[PDB]
Amino acid sequence: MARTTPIERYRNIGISAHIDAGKTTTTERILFYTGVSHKIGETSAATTAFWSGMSQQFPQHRINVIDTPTVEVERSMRVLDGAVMVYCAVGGVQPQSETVWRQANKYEVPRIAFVNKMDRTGANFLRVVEQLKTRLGANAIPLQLPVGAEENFTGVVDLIKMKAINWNEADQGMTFTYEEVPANMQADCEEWRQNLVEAAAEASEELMEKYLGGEDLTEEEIKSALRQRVLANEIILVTCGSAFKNKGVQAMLDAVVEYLPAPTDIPAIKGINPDETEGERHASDEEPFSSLAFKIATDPFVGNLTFFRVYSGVINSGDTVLNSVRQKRERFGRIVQMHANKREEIKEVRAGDIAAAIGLKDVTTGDTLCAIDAPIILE
Ligand SMILES: [Cl-]
Repeated sequence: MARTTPIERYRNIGISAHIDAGKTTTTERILFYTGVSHKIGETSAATTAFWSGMSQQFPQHRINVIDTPTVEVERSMRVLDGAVMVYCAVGGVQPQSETVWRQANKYEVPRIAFVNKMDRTGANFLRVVEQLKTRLGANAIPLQLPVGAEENFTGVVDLIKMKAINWNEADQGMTFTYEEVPANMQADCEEWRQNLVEAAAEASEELMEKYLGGEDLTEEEIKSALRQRVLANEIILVTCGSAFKNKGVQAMLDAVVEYLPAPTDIPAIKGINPDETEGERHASDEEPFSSLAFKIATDPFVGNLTFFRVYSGVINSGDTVLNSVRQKRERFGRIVQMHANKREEIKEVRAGDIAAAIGLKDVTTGDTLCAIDAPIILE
């Protein structure tokens, strides 16, 4: 059997937010747009979905949306590869934001932010951006400026393209048109675009010399540079909008593709070998199989669903593997992946992907399931 989506096109993401930021609505919109990704045009532990861009401008990407509400929150940081930090445009950075931010830094998790609720009374995008800097110590770089705020919120400006995004209300924002930046925003957009170009220029000596030399960096140069810096945990890119009003999540999904890491963009997972020496497993189908079980869900029709993240190699239905923590063998039977509106039966799971096994005999959350001939304990 063959791999259908290249590993570099996977995005394992978790959504982190305070209770009042609109996490449930943001997640529901992500699942809505990524469930109809081929029609887009110019409670599961993990849900499989697809995205090819608001304008079908990217090859198809596989997005795994991982539910991420001490050890549990830290395990989730190892299951996802990148995070989307959701903040309220009114409330901004809360005390609980400071705590989750620290777990994210501990596991060096690249992230972008989505400032939601731009249509609510008291919305102030740049105030939230400034709070990310002053309260969390983040080098927060806006990718956009909102068009209006509160009852006047109508869209967002993509600072790189210098175009306003006008989403179609009738089709729930499945389609949109790019418009000229409004005259009353031109000055602010120029200032904030220069801010993001400066951030891009810091990525390499070649780009810095071009920037200081008076030449304009291209959109491709800017995006590659910003991606490098996000992956290196140097900056957090900021998007905004309203999930409920169908204006913003779509552009944030483009940002997930453009700036968040693939399984191959983060360091190889570390573990302990049988002889007590440290080992590692690279994000490759050719490496020996290794995975971490991260959630056990009950189901009244088939029994326990053991959710696992594969870090290396491949596992097929029928394979017998080792639970290295328990020193017991397990044989995989039925494997499934949850989509937004249905469950899909699959026969194999490869490096960088997530799925759930049915009928495993004795697997605890935190257990490593790996190759018998190449044992390792990841957690
Ligand atoms: Cl309001």
